[PDB]
Amino acid sequence: STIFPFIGVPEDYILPKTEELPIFREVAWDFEKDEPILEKGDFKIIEKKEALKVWIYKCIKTNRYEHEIY
Amino acid sequence: STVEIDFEAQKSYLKSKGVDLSYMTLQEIKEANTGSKVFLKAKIKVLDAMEDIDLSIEI
Repeated sequence: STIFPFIGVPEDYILPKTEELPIFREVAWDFEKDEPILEKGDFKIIEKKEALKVWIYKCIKTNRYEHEIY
Repeated sequence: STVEIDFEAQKSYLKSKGVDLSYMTLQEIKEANTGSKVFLKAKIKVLDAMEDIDLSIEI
């Protein structure tokens, strides 16, 4: 809370972290039946590209101003 | 699109009237007198409005 990094950062000072997004994860969804998927009696979680596919499908399938919640 | 003289119809009409078609040539078949009757043909293709969308998404 003491340093003034706007002109330059002190040489001893270490940056706390680099800012990155966590691993994208989403509940798995099947497209031919339009349901969430149950695995061993529980919801199955996928990650990264498949989760992005699920999100993209849901985003394309909805209308813009139709729903009050969005 | 195309519009043309109907050759087969003229040939059939001339055959029915009884004219000998073997001796005459194709130009003479096209330009033969038919007696108040005209035969034509045409080709068109009719457009339709868009009502479905098929998206192929890559990754």
